Amino acid sequence: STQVRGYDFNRGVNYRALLEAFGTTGFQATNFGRAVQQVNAMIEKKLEPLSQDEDQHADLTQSRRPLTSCTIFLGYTSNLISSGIRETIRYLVQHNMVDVLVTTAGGVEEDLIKCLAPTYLGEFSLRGKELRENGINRIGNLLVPNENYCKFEDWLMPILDQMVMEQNTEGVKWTPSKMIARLGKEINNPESVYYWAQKNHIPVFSPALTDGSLGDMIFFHSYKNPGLVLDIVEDLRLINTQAIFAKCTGMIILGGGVVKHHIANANLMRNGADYAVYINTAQEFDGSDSGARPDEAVSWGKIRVDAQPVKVYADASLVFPLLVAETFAQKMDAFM
Amino acid sequence: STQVRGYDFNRGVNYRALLEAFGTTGFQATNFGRAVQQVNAMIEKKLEPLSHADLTQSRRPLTSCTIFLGYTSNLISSGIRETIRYLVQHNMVDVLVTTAGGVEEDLIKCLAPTYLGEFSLRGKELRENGINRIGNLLVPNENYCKFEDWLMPILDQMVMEQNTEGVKWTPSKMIARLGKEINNPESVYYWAQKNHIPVFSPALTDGSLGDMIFFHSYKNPGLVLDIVEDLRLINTQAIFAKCTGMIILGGGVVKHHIANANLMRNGADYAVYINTAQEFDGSDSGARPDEAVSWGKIRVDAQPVKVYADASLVFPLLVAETFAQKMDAFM
Amino acid sequence: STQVRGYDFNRGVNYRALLEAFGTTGFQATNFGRAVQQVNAMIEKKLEPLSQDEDQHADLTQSRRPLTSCTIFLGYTSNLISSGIRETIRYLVQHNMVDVLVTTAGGVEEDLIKCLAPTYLGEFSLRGKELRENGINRIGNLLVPNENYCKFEDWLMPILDQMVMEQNTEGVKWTPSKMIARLGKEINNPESVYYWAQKNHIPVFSPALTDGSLGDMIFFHSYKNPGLVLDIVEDLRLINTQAIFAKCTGMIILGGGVVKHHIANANLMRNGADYAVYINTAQEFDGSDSGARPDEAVSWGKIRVDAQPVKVYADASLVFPLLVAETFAQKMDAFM
Amino acid sequence: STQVRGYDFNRGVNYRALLEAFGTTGFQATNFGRAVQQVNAMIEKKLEPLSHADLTQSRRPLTSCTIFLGYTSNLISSGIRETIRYLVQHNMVDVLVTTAGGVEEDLIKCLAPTYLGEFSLRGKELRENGINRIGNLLVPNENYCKFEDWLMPILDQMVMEQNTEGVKWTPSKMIARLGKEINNPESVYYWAQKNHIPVFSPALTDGSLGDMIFFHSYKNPGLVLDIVEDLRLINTQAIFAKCTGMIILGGGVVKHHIANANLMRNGADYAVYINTAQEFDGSDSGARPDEAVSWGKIRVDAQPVKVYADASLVFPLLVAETFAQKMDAFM
Repeated sequence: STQVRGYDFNRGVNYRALLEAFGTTGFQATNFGRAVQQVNAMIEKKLEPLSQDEDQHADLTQSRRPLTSCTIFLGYTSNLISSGIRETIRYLVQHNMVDVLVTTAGGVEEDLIKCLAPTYLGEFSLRGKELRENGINRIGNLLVPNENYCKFEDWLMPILDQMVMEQNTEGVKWTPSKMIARLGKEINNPESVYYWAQKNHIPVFSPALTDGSLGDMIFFHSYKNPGLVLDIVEDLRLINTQAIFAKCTGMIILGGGVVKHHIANANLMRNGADYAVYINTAQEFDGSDSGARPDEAVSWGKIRVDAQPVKVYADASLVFPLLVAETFAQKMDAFM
Repeated sequence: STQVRGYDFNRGVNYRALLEAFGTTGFQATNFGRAVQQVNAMIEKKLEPLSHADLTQSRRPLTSCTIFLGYTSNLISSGIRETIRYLVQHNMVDVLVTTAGGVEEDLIKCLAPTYLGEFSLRGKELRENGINRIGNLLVPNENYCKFEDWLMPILDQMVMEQNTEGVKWTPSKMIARLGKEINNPESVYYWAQKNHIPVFSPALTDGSLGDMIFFHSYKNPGLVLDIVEDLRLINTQAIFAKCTGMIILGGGVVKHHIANANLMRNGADYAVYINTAQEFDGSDSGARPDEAVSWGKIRVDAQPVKVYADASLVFPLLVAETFAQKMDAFM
Repeated sequence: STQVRGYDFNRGVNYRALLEAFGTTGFQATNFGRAVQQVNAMIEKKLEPLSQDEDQHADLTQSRRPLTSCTIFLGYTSNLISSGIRETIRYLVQHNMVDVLVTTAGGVEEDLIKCLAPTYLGEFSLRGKELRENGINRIGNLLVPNENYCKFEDWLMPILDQMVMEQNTEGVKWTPSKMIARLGKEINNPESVYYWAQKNHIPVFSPALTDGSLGDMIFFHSYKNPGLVLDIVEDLRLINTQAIFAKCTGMIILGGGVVKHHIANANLMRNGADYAVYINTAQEFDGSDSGARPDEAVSWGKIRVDAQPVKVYADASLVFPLLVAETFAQKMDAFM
Repeated sequence: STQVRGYDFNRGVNYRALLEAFGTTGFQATNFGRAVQQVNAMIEKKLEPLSHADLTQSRRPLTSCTIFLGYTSNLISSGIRETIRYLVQHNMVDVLVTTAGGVEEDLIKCLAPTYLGEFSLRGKELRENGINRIGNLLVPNENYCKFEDWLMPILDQMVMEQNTEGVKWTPSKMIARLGKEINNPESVYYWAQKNHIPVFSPALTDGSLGDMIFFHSYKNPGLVLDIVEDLRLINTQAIFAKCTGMIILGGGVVKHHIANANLMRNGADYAVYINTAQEFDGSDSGARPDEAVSWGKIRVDAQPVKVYADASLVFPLLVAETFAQKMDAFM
């Protein structure tokens, strides 16, 4: 039995003690503390060695990524890549702290575009008419100029030319994950999430990669240079194989939609994730998968019955940097 | 202005008058009334006489308003499946967009039913009894066994047709085929293929159909689903429309993909959203329609509406006051 | 076991069948159907006769209201009285369909003001600066002119003069419920909820009655005519007594805050309500009473363990007229 | 302007820098940064030297900014009780507004603790074991038995003082007395009465304290709690302030009552809201600060901020970056 007690600022501003006191504060502060515990459990498992038997089984994929004792799936929605959480995610990928990424089309393209031009702070209440007249697009309380996509087009079209040529003359069979790896290699910029992902052999899955500006540009490109194919079936085999041959898995899911469902569905193939943390603001009452509690996924076998999953009901822009500070960042030396 | 006033039950109960009174009741009741007006504007425009197939690569004839209907998977698990099936059966909408679950659960419902449960049922006990929870709904594991048995011979034919008849499969082409195969008038996708209403679902692998494709590929390798051609197909539906309307139930890719197609024509002329998402986390799912105006996904002169509500409650009422009143004009 | 099935519009627009089909539609449509059942259970109980023994016990209050077999508490927030749901509530009170009202200060004063001047439709996005400059106040997507409160002041001050005189010369001991009854008698208008409540001996509780325009006016009035006292302790005895000596109770609670907690707390005094329907958009995750599920109240004894309470997660402006259409309005003849 | 950029953990972990980076991270992180700026503006104004007691009927000296702090009952059940107690202990705010639960649970915590539980615990089992649920917190029935035993002799004295010493009780006067009686430095209300910080709670009867007053009145009749004099007291705090700031955690009466007092001076100069309510149902709880601007509850030249978040997460971080940095100036 654990008593409720908040941090006592008469002790001064001891930030580490303040964060640890969330666990006994109640409501979503307590869920934050539980999330720290769950993520630290994933990390402690990941750093355990593989036994001979575990190594044999985990080695049964054609993946270049070194084996570890816990394969961590990180999912996030496009808005988080527009936000400063892009830097948080890039750090984790840079230092091989996660093993598989899942995101939406916007979550791919906006990382690359940020290497060409920035996103700016705005306000939620800015009116669309006046923004449109000024060539400014709104993302929550963030703003991106139209010219950002012009720059993206100039950068991307010559790459699409090469990809079509490689498909038609060198037998390349493109999928979303293969395309994302190539784009990360091309951007060649250490501020990019996808640069680090391809450098570190972290695959990125995005089965609806066409739903955004990258798709727009493939669309226009296809009328002058037709025939590019992105197969989603091979990518399904690839993500599912990462779950099936994992020793243990953890899911860290920021937001809802496909990123949440696709990571969870991959883990159904192994009979469930061993660890899981959700951070989102969706609610269960409309029946949506996005708003379902982790315990819904337990009924399906997407999360193991003996797991202790956690959902933090909060905007991940507030919580995720704090979570990383208390978990992965404390074990940085082990990942270097 | 317009004064607030609710329905007066001293009149007795006339349901049409009760629904009409929502417009002057305030808060989301007023937004419901606004949504009725917008959908009726879409319908009236669609019924205006017109004075294409090679640029769209579609056999569907153009009308004066191309209506895109998008909905999330949970709504197909719900009774709203019947509402959507009605609209598609009578050719009242032109393009469907849904998630993988929104395809497969319509087909599975032709094989076995979904049941009522409760949100609070615990996962451990359900899993031990072979029952999967979908909100306050329940589906037995056996539903997916029946789906597997039904689907595997169709996948065999699809691979054979790809490799020897030159078929280039995409999600929309697969969904048309599955609707033809299920051959059941309770099915949304049966009616969609019969009426040449395309269905787009770029992440069609993210669900049980994906599971089945995956398992099948180790018995019969080689199936390819291309998403690029499907982007061309949906985008050209918007580009060559005379007018467009968007009716979007929920968030995620169904919302973004319909709106992105309409960005290609510099915006939809009419738009109604029904969902429970909120803007404050910056998500596209939760964004107000006026965010889409800044992008050009909705025209500046449009009068879009969002109803903040569970569509299981609101969408049947909306259909009752719009499409179902115009049933004669659609025959 | 009940199968999911929605209304089939191939049958035509049969509105009663459409509403009944909510029960098998799922998510909050199913909760709506469950709410119809719960409210119809309250009504069927209310119309049962009292046995000799039940009558003896129910008669143990000094209340003028006739005894029934189910005392129904109706709570609602101020915004709903600004909305058209004011008419829904007035109808129930007019026809003696509920027994006790609980609301906030705004929920009292805005009913009275609507008898003097209307509320208008606006938009949520209208900016406060320009509204303030034009003397217009915003309530969600509704609008009220400043002059509404000027009219209220002119109407109310002479009544406050009389109330102070009656306190000081006739020994009247005012409470919120006694004041609300007097204001309803004074407004003398069949469009008013509180007119009908006092005519029908339905008490209205509002322990924070001072938190609004009526309080503002009492405040100003007290400097020229000091000494008005509103005692909340006597009103606590009065509401609690209505629960303690009820044969059965039902709670219909629209929204959160004090109206929700005060009705539930009264029912703790009898060891719990027999029937309960909540309609609100609040969520549980921040720990608030407003967003708590009915099953939280079961732990306290505010709702009986054998009850089948229901929450509908929706804006009551959409749901409550539909609920009334399917329940109370179907038994109108019995209440006349 | 300002570019978006998050904290770079390649720097290591400096928590001050991490919190500062929220301002440029976007969405509610940006609103948190804005809230820090607004609260620091309140504090800096409060610390400006000044160049009252009869018109306010208060002994509390005026400062250059009168800060109203409002919070709901659940936050006193939570660990935020310690956060609030710290601010009141050091005289950092001037007026408190809370619900009945927000008074009684502070006092009860001096007699017995609240425990961690889970939101999903079922009411039947908890009730059978004499445990009451508050979100994911738990309190045994015995806590209220201890409260009763502690409170009944105090109520006896209060009635005696009303009837023979002319005391005219109101909620704020009762809350001051209960804080003096609990005589425990862990208590918010102990520190509030010691520092002459009034506490307003117009529906003080809506809770366990009400229960106890009710039961007590059948053993010792006659206690009166007047809410009208307390309206005069809170309103005059706003009317005669030099500047005001509002820090409001949650909704309901605590939010509306603080804002109504500030309407009396044609608006607060600074305002920060932290709550999870949404606007779409028209509720005051969910209204954006800009609704209060239309009424005159917030000045038009103010720069109010709402953080859409559970205050159990955000309020300790906010205090860490504002009041707790200025601790030396408050001594």
